Amino acid sequence: SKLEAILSQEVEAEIQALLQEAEAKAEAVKREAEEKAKALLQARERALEAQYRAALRRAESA
Amino acid sequence: MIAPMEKLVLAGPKGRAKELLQSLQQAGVVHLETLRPEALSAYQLSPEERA
Repeated sequence: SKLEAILSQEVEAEIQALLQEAEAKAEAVKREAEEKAKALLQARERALEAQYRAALRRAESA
Repeated sequence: MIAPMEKLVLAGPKGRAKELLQSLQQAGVVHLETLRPEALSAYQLSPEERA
């Protein structure tokens, strides 16, 4: 009915805004995890490059 | 002659419940009723409205 349409539409739009809040929360969870992952990858690559430079210096000394 | 005293049933949402009870209480010509036992709760009102 008409009042069914009113109640359903209004508080279902409230539930939809709640779902948008939940999706924004999940995106904020994923963003910092991606940041930590890429920072770990970059630090690993930096440590590897320092290791290879030390290996080249050892080969030069030999 | 006693007036025939018809029944008035209303429904809706709850912010509109407080607002229409305001607009019904400003034009105060209606008597009330409990209307408990069938399919609905006893309506414990709110904690903040109780305060």
